[PDB]
Amino acid sequence: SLRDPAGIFELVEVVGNGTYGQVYKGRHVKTGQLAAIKVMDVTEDEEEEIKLEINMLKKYSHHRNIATYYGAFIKKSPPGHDDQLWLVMEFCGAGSITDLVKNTKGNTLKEDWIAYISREILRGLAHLHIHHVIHRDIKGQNVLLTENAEVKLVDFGVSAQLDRTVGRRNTFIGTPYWMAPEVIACDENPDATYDYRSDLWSCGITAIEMAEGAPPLCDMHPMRALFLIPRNPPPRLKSKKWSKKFFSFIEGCLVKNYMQRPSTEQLLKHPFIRDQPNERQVRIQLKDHIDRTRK
Amino acid sequence: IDLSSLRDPAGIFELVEVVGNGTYGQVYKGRHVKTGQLAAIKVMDVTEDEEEEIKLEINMLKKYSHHRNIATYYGAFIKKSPPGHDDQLWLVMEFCGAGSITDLVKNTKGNTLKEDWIAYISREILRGLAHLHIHHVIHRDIKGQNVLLTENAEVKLVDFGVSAQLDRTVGRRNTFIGTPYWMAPEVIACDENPDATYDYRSDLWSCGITAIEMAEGAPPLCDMHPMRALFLIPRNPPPRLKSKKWSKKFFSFIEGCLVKNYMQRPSTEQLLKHPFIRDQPNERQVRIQLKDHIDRTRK
Ligand SMILES: Nc1ncnc2c1ncn2[C@@H]1O[C@H](COP(=O)(O)OP(=O)(O)NP(=O)(O)O)[C@@H](O)[C@H]1O
Ligand SMILES: [Mg+2]
Ligand SMILES: [Mg+2]
Ligand SMILES: [Mg+2]
Repeated sequence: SLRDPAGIFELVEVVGNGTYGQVYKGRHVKTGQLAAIKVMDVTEDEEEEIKLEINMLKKYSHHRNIATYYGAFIKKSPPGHDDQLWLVMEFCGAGSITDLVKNTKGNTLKEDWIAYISREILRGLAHLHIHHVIHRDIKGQNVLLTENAEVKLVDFGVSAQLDRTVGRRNTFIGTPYWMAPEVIACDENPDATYDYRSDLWSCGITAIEMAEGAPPLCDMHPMRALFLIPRNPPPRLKSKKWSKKFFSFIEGCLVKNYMQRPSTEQLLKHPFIRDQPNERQVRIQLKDHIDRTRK
Repeated sequence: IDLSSLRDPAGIFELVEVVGNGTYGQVYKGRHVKTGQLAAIKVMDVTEDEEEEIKLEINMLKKYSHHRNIATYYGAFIKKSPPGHDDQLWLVMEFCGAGSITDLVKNTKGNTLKEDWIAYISREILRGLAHLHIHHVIHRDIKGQNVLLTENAEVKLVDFGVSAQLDRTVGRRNTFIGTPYWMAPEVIACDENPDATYDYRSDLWSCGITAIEMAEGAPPLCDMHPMRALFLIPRNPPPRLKSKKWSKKFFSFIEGCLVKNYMQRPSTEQLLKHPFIRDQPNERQVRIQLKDHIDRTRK
């Protein structure tokens, strides 16, 4: 009951990849409206799981800080080949905040840009949490901007639920640098699970990434980072130039033990997030920066 | 064919069509302009600054010759994009058109291969690994997906430059942890393994997980979230086949590859003398059955 995308959506060009498959800029054939399309090989036995995932993705993406999910499709392939799942969502033209910080001189964003982006993240997270959804994959590549300097979350955890063989697309662990300590199983933490507060740790790491251009432990092998995170104290900003408010917000996101980590609503009331005077001009500064870099 | 340089591929190799998706960039069918020889090309975006790193890694490349069980690695190229724009790294490798062992087992009834097929494929894997190992090179990614077939039923290891592991380090891929299922305990850092060592015997563990994958169509723990499996691999005892139909030789072989402590794991040569691998009476028939199966599949 998932259809071929032919005549409905079509691929335009790659915008990025990693993990598994790639993401294209895509187009709704009949209106010319853009979309992002995630394309990845799947077996036909995955189909039942996909319909559950897409259903969840659509239901929870109707908030201004989440990229809205449009639909999923399966482009059947000739005998022998695997069919391609196409996952179709809102196109975010300005790209990821990881890209942003990369294309910015100094690999560092102004403090008030960081406060604005982090609030937008928290609001998106707030929406998901109240609906009992853990994002579980927060990081710079999963935070996107529109042409109009709007901020949107993408790729919140759906699945795995189904007591099935996990499909290839879900068998890859991914970059670990944004993962909370409690999420990484060890002797004392054998069943290590997500908690909504797991996303808040990730938002703190994303904030450091905006400040320094890379997450903590970036000079280490990913596997070794996996080992260190549950053992290390909370990461810290390296420069002292930042405001007392910024330091305190980082401290809040990065509370080692998640039991005393603040909730999403609490961080939204944190002075660094809550009190933002130059908002309007931030937007404009962001808007203008985006244009400069496209060109 | 040059394995120490890094030229633009213009007028040398050209892309003709996307053939599939490897780890993690796209794999094209390509041909060498001047000979018309087919090749698989793995393509990856890289930043200007990554290109100095790439140079260092090419210097670290170890040299080894062709071998009938290794898809030949032809070398690397950087295709330049206009300034500002990210370039592409091209990794060129011998083309094999008959799919992977994973394709092979997934396209059977019951997702399972005959024991004499597994013995045959496993030996070919081990032979390729011996050649690598004797030249001081670790493959690092032994698994069904990375074991390919030709139209002639030749078994060959994927080699997009295993000495340098470029297809796993460039364009941020170095930040990824991939799939854990075929990993040896020693590559997984855990409370008892602060620094995850890769050893040549790591491949032998993975060859053992691959024989299980041939026998059951999937690696152990395939039902777990990869994070949960990552934790379990260093802690569980050696995995084993589910069914009991299998011969004692086959059970013994799996046991031989899957020693938890790599220091106590056999070497490639030792494992090539395992009776499961060493004694293959129906060898020629097997290769026939294989050649045939391949053909009917193209049809
Ligand atoms: N809706 C979108 N609009 C514009 N760009 C996008 C969109 N979704 C993803 N991208 C970009 O495409 C590139 C590939 O993203 P993706 O395949 O999701 O990998 P990832 O985010 O780095 N890891 P993961 O989400 O855990 O699989 C990233 O740079 C994304 O920011
Ligand atoms: Mg939305
Ligand atoms: Mg993304
Ligand atoms: Mg993503």
